[PDB]
Amino acid sequence: MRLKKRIFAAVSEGCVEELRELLQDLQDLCRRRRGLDVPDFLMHKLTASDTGKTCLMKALLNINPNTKEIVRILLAFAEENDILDRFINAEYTEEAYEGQTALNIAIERRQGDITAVLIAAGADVNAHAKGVFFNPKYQHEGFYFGETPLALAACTNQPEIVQLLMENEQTDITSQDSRGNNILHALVTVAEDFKTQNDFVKRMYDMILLRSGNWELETMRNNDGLTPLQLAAKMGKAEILKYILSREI
Repeated sequence: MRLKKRIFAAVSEGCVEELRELLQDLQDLCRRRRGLDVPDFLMHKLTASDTGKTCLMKALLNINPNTKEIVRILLAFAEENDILDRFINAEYTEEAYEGQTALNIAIERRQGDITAVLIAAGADVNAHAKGVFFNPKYQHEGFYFGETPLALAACTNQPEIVQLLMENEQTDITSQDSRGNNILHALVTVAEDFKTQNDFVKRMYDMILLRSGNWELETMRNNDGLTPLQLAAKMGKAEILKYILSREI
């Protein structure tokens, strides 16, 4: 057998027709003697045992004109077999990329439409990865963004995704990461004294506070005991610091 490898090949090239046929083959196989229950059996067939990469992650890492349809098929298949939540929330197991999920891959790759579907279909909007991105498209691998989907969308200037997540009451907007940083501390780390970005970060900062109403984001302290303003002062970032101060009046 090479069913698993065929399925990874199909989602990677975007062969929608072949994928449907292969997943019918996989369904048929469930009836046969196996050493696992159906959900563990399917998850193994759909997950590289090596790295923990699922075929959903493989699909999002290889964007092509058929990706949205292939994502629909994979989620339908998982849902038909009662493993939708387990499948969509699977995490990389390879140490370097530990904790990365389908949802992080879609956001970093700026796939807003797919991102909305992944969230509605049950992707954990509070999941934190502390490994680096696997094969990121736009950001450096070790890009620091405050370790949440909301903070990832904000720090990469994707305000429609930030708005979608803030409307979702499952999202923990005041979450603090392994540094004790909340989304505003994260924005402070991404700010710089430029002119080409000297817009998006402060606009995002303002939009998050205005739309969330979570004013306490400004007064909560990270592990070094620093509010976002004090973090900007510690980092010697004059411009975002003057922006934050301006909020006082």
